[PDB]
Amino acid sequence: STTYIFGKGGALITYTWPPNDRPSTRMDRLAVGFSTHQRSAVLVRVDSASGLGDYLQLHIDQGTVGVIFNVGTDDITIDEPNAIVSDGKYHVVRFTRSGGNATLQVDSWPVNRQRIPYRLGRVVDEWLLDKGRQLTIFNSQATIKIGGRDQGRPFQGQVSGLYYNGLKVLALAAESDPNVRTEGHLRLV
Ligand SMILES: *[C@@H]1O[C@H](CO[C@@H]2O[C@H](CO)[C@@H](O)[C@H](O)[C@@H]2O)[C@@H](O[C@@H]2O[C@H](CO)[C@@H](O)[C@H](O)[C@H]2NC(C)=O)[C@H](O)[C@H]1NC(C)=O
Ligand SMILES: [Ca+2]
Ligand SMILES: [Ca+2]
Repeated sequence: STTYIFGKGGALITYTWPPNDRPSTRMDRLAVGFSTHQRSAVLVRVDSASGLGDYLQLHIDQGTVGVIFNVGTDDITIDEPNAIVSDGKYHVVRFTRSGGNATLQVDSWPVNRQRIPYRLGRVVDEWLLDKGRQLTIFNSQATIKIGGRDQGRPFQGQVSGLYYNGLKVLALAAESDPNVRTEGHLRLV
């Protein structure tokens, strides 16, 4: 696992697909480990090419993980309101999108009366029961931006082992892949 520390003042890791083979997908799969004391941050954002409305965004609002996405139609929110993640401890998020449906999993190891921190998984599913086929495709994904600096909501804390549709974006940043740029106050562990 590759780990980055996002320090004070923000940082940005950006993966840019080659402009002539940008993926379009029905299903997206995001995994990421992190720790932060922030109650409000953007962690990951995938943007479609300019001129398209499509995006995927992983964030923390009021101390809980949520994902908001748009594949052409409406903004779709899936939140995990029962897991506090802003305690400075390690959490793992797993997000799968399928059309306008999504699964959001948040793993934690809570110490609570003090106890042995066995794992507590919390999964949320979100389905759209709309007769006929809706807009299901995330079109021409252009950038994955990690650290929230371009949303004005900079992440501060650790990020570990990010995985998005096959890409281990942090392993590629650490090895200086030509499609990754790293900026700001960032350090590799
Ligand atoms: C989005 O998900 C819907 C609904 O999923 C179905 O319903 C329940 C919701 O709780 C869920 O438990 C099941 O997993 C189940 O699949 C999908 O809607 C289905 O679409 C297919 C093909 O169009 C139809 O044959 C079904 O009638 C229809 N189900 C219903 C209840 O309308 C939808 O396909 C899916 N979208 C994508 C892109 O995967
Ligand atoms: Ca679309
Ligand atoms: Ca449908």
